[PDB]
Amino acid sequence: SQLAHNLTLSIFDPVANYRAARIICTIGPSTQSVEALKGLIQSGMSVARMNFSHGSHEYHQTTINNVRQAAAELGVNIAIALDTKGPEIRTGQFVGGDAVMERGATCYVTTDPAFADKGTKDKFYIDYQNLSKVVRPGNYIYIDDGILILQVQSHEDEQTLECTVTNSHTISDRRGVNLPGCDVDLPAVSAKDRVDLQFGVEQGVDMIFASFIRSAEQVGDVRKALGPKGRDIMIICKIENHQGVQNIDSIIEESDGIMVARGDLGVEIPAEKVVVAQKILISKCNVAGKPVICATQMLESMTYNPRPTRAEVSDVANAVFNGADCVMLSGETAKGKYPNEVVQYMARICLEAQSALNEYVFFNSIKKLQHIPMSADEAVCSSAVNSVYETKAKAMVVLSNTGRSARLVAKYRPNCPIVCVTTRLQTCRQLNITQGVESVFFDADKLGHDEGKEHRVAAGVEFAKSKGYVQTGDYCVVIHADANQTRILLVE
Amino acid sequence: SQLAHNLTLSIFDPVANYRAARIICTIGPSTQSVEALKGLIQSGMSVARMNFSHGSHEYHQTTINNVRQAAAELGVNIAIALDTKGPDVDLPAVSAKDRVDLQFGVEQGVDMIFASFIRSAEQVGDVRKALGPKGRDIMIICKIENHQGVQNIDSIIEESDGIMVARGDLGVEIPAEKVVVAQKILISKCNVAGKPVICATQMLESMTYNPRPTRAEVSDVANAVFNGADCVMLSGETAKGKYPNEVVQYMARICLEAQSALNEYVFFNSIKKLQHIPMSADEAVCSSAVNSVYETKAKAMVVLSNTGRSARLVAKYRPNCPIVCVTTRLQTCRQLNITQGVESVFFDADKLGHDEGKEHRVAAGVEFAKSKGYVQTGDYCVVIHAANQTRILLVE
Amino acid sequence: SQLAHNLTLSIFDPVANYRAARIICTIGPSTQSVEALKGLIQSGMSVARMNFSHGSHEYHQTTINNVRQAAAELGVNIAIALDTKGPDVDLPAVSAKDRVDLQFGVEQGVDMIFASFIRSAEQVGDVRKALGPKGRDIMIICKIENHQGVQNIDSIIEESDGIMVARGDLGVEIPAEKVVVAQKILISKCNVAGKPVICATQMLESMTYNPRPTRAEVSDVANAVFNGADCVMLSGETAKGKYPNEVVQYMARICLEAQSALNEYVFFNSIKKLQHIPMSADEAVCSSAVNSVYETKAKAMVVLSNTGRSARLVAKYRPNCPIVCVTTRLQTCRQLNITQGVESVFFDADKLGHDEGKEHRVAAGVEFAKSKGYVQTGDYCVVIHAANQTRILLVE
Amino acid sequence: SQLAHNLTLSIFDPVANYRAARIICTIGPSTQSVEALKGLIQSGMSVARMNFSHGSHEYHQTTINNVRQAAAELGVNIAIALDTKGPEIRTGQFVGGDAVMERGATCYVTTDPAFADKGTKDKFYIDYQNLSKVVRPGNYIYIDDGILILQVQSHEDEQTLECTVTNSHTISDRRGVNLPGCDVDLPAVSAKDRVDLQFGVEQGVDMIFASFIRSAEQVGDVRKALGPKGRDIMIICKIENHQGVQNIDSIIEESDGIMVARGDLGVEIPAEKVVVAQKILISKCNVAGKPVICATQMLESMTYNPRPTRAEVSDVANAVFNGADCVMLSGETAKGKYPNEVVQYMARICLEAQSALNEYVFFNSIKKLQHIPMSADEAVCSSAVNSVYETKAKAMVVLSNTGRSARLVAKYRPNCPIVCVTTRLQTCRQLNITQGVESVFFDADKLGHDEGKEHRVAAGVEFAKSKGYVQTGDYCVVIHADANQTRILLVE
Ligand SMILES: O=S(=O)(O)c1ccc2sc(S(=O)(=O)O)nc2c1
Ligand SMILES: O=S(=O)(O)c1ccc2sc(S(=O)(=O)O)nc2c1
Ligand SMILES: O=S(=O)(O)c1ccc2sc(S(=O)(=O)O)nc2c1
Ligand SMILES: O=S(=O)(O)c1ccc2sc(S(=O)(=O)O)nc2c1
Repeated sequence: SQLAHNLTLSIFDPVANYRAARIICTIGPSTQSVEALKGLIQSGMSVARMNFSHGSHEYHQTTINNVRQAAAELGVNIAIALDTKGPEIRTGQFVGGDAVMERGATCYVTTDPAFADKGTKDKFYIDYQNLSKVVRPGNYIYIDDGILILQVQSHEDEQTLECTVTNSHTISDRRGVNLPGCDVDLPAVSAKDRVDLQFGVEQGVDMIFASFIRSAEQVGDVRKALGPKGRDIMIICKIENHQGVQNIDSIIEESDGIMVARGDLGVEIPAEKVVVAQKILISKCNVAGKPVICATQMLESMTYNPRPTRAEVSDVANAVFNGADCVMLSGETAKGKYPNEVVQYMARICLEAQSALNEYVFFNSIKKLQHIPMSADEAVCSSAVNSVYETKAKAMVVLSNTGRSARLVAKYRPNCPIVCVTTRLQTCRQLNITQGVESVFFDADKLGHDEGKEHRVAAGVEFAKSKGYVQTGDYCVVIHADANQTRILLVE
Repeated sequence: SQLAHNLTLSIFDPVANYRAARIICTIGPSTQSVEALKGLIQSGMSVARMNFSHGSHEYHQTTINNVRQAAAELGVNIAIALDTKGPDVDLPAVSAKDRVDLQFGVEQGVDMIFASFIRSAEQVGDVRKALGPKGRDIMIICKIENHQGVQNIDSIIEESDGIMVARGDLGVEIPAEKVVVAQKILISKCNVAGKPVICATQMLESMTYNPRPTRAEVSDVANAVFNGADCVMLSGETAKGKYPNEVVQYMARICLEAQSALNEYVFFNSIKKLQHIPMSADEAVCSSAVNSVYETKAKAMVVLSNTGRSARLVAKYRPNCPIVCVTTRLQTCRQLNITQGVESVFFDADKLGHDEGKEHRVAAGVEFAKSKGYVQTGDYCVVIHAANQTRILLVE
Repeated sequence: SQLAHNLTLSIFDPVANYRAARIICTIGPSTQSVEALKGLIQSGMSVARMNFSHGSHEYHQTTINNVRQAAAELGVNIAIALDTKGPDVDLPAVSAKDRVDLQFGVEQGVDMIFASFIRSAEQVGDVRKALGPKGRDIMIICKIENHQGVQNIDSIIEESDGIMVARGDLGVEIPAEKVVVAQKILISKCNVAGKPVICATQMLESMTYNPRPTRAEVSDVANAVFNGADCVMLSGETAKGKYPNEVVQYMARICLEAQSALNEYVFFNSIKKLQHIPMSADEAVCSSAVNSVYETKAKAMVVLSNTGRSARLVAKYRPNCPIVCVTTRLQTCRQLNITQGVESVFFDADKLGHDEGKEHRVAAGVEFAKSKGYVQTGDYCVVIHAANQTRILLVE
Repeated sequence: SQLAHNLTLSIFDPVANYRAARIICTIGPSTQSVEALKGLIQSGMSVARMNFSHGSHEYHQTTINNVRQAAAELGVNIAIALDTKGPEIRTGQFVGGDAVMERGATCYVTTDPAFADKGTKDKFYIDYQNLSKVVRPGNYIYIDDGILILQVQSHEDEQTLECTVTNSHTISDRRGVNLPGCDVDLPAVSAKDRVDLQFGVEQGVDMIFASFIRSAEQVGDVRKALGPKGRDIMIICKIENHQGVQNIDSIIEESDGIMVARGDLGVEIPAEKVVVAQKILISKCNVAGKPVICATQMLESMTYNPRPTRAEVSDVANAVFNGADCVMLSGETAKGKYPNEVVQYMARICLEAQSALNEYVFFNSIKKLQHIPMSADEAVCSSAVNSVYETKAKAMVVLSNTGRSARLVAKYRPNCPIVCVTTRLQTCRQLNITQGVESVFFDADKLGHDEGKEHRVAAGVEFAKSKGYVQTGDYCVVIHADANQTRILLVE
């Protein structure tokens, strides 16, 4: 029945008047100014990502301020995301900053700290103390973004591995390393992260994009690192290796969402398996009711070219068809030449794919997996979305203080916009990673506690009127969950 | 339910024992020799494509002869296809050259035509006319290259034997994001019609001069398989490329991986829900034959087909096991190379009798499945001769 | 799936905590006194029927007064119904006597009419005319007694407030086996329309003079409930019978037993599959409210209804729990007595305020369900005011 | 969707050209002559039941001969059923053949054999040795078809029960007794049965209607009593009490079919519960794929009246709607006044109900309960019937030597006739209790072993042509199961 829906499509018919997918932009040189962040919002940015791989706290403080000021000038709410550096496995130094590794040659990798600066083509340092304890003969070591492949022959001692060089490649100082068939037990957060996170709390960030997540226990470590004052910040887990993939179920349970880092996974896993891994992860998140980001290598060529390749375009479309809440831009907005154009084009592709997407298959698929008896909240939200399909309603209004019920509704995928009416600002921002949802702040301090709920509902319906989703005569499905309620409202 | 099926998947499991999707390679400078063609076959080529936009009849004649030699030396059957040069505007359907070329194809005994620039339904009748009565058995696959082909897709499919989505050609007028969507449309319309569809141009292009393709190119091929394409096509990658064998082998690997992830039952069920009641007998037999694969968890189907018709009918319903087609016409073997999920076995009547009680043909099919590791003793296997007959056989 | 539900049944299990089907008793010589009527109520009577084929307006006036006294003394609400004497032929719809009688019914404030011998749709408008503007709120239940009523059933249902299958009358022209089948038809058409239907005549007749009925009579009543009848009717058994209380009590026992065997979900689902998309809001709210009973296994519904309309709308979808209707009009309580699966609670506005925030009404409904043992702490309960609203309430 | 099907019905439209339900007639005084058995066949008798409660072997030998000669004269095949007497609990004798039991009075029932002839209102004999060991205080004893109810107060000794008489009723010599809340452990077959069965084998009867079945173990006892030469005779279990009902699952597994004896069950169980018990038993049999007979009190009033009551008519119709393969006539044909008329009317009622019956609900319901993976045979038969619905075929041809695959097909309930083509005569008779199936004998001895199957198929299709179910152009679904096969045949 996606198939059936395909039969009735016409590419000349008008696209939807709404875009369900959300866009995350990485901020850097090309876009850190208030006037550029402004052009980014208008192009369709909902989330601003700061990459703490680079920059000092000083640089990001500017991004924060520039974001908060861009948003407030445009009257909108924009999420601020902190993407951590995370633990790294790297080489040490080489004599003459360099070491020409030739295919067939033998070399020795050592965890012996003495060799940190005096590396040679023959014996050099890798900074991960457990290397020997975790690698075994036959396994591979990737150095320099997977380019250099060394095969492990044996242990020279308990600190040194004898390796065959399997392919020629020159490598220089401090290259990154990957262990494709190895369970890496680095801690969850690096000493730096712990400081960067602490900073994030202090500065009131919305979500952590947590690097190199490999197990559920590690999500706890990240949480415990955000400490007692960080309990409302969302942890979005970056899945970057086989471990993340193997442990996905338990990781999804503990976390608040998922980022599929295709490029990182790609270093260690064949591209065609990463495609499939994207499918699995997006679908698990859809079923769990948690946002999922499709990240890296999205419209990469458009970092320096005016238009992207055909294949990059289908890549973006097919992330939407897979079920991504979000698509992310990295270099294309951090240091690209067409930062507005890329966001605009991404929005257009998403919008096109959404018009081809049969949402009803999602609703069905997710509803079919519910255990009977359902809990009240699951029942109210799914029947609310069912009511949309059955009455052809044209908007939904969701009253939610923490975003929870808005995410519960969005999970069921109605074929019309969801308007969340909330009394928390951080909620309006945090929902920026949830597909199909738009927020409205309701100031309970100034406008009253609305214990009746009539004002928030009215605020909801008016919001949907200005945007032109509903007009007089259309239907609109209202929901307050947690005590609960549902109404099918005729619009006046 | 593709969604539910995704939930159960592991990328660390072993891949399926067979690849369903089919690879078409354009022949050229890199690949015209008997040996290079042998490499192509072993790498995963099912169909040799001659681009008649280049080279003389002598060049192409050489392609045909070498393909035949390479295949016969390897003991397989390879399809040969003629891709015509061709002409909101309307020029004639076939050009004068096209008409000359098509006649040549018939004399040489090509298996199918890739008709360029098809824009409407009578244009197919023209290609059919130009092939004359001696080319009546030759498949016509229509290349959809502009908005008119898209607009008139329904009637074009009705008349043709299949479709090719030419993404690159379509992309000149139509924005890229819309080609993606048109790809979905055309593939699904063809799946429903039960006719082969080829996803073509811009497949793994960077691999024409690079040893490995881009990640985006990889998902393109996989998503073509997920869309429902029977076939994926290589152009420059094999004709003038530097890595012809590597590109084919990779395309095969991508397809096998995608297929492990693909839920065939979603296809079966979606296509079944569309059948009008009452069904005709051929339709009912084939759908319910595939239905029986699912209900009994049969590990292979065996289809007796002379013209390949009932083979394509079974394949349309997308069983989750290999389909072995047993046939008396070597042309059917070649032609079934554009139909996903099917492998052919030639039964030589002139050398083994007419077998009008079907026992021997059936036995050759089951033996083939046994030899390919699809079924062993105690597995079920669904046999269909469509006059028609289903049989659920316990394999001994 | 009634089939699958049958598989899981045990006749040795305890019966359901409530009876859904409703019992109508004809009043007469055996049962006209205040005490006898009290016996009838306690035995299971929901609706007193006056046969206006017999007795004067004085006789019937006595029925009305005694019924009112008996009910008020017991603290329940009993519906009063006027069954008119009435006229391939066509006489007029109402006779002169009928017209006089109907006017009398309005003055007295009867709850519903049982219109004899209805043969077509305008004939209903006539009954409606004869009731005048002061009887606009009175339900008209059409008695289908011959082939014309059967033939014109669709349009008759459209205009009426409900139907009565008069098996005995129908049986004079139509062979018995066909009446059985016509019973199925009429009941199902009414279930779909969402209007009450009464199965009447020849119910437990041998029990007019025998202390127990025949086994066949017993399955007749049970199969009426299985067909989907809202109501079952006693005629001579209670009017002139020897065992009026025993017959009612037995009818109740048969109904309770049948209902334990009945799968309500088959009804819900069958009726749902028939709704045209898009549904209007009232329809969608009620179907999905019942849907929520099933999905959450709620143990009771609470419906706020002033005219009983949304109560009959919910009841149409056949939840598998009791429906408690809270209402400001005592007439609604009486009228809902011909609707299966519903029990009413009177909310007196003049004594408790308009409760336009609905809290107090809802609370009286839940308290009623608590008191009847339907829900306890931790059970779910589905509340609906249809402007409209569903709520899934956790009972404290 | 029976509901939906009801919406489209018109009682004036023509009834089906075929009757799926089968009719069992008890033979006695009114119908034992060859010319009466002939009028019974023409009225619609498929099965002739002999009630070994009455008559000597001599009387039944006549019924047998008269049946076999009636059938052979009409060219048809008719089943011969032996209904056993079974174990009985009875009283002994009373002084003056009588004892006036008055309500409130006390009495003593004893298993003491000495009291066999000298029973009084005060103390009398009941012939079931285990009575005391199985009854306990509070339980009831029914004497004389449930009319007299005695309540058990206590044990006078280990052989004698003290009883309150709960209602007045005079009782005479040798009245039957029932123990409504007691697990009666009488053996499966009485000494007489053992002789009657032995006779049945010898005389080649088709099916045993086995009385008072209470457990699966007892079906084994009946089987073992039919001995080695009786292995192809069908055992149809009569369910007559709470035990039969409680043990139904295991009883159905061991037996070849079920008779719902409503009157017998009625002695001990309230009528409204018997209605429901009928529902359960018919449905279990439908799912098991085994014939079920609806028996007793069917058209009883028509034993002496020309026409039956309305309620008896709906009783018969609703047995068809419940899913009965068969409806049975007892006294109405054994000793009634209108033996032809009753059979004719029964046939008419069945035919009417069948036209109202949506068979597709049955097919669906039964198919939905199949375990996946199915076994080949289950798959072939269900898909064959599915093919009927999908192609609107108008007959089925089933090649079956033992009837097994014909019963497997019939279980799935196609909406068209099933023609079984068989090489066994006992098979043609034994299928007389299976709804929707007609048989044809194929003489493999004389016409050849047809290992191709083309002749039997041809015999099938021609049989369906003469009956007018199929004409040139219609579809017909053919099946050989056990190796197997299915064909959708276009009729020439
Ligand atoms: O100034 S730099 O060019 O060093 C620079 C600074 C910040 C970022 S963030 C990213 S990302 O796209 O990889 O996330 N790239 C860069 C590059
Ligand atoms: O001899 S050439 O190198 O000119 C040559 C010959 C044949 C073909 S076919 C294709 S295509 O499939 O990529 O369009 N390109 C070429 C190039
Ligand atoms: O006083 S009488 O005994 O004549 C008498 C009075 C009223 C009624 S109502 C019915 S009926 O419901 O059975 O048709 N029978 C009678 C009989
Ligand atoms: O000659 S008798 O009237 O004694 C007589 C003989 C045989 C049978 S068989 C039945 S049955 O209908 O109960 O099965 N009743 C009778 C009655």
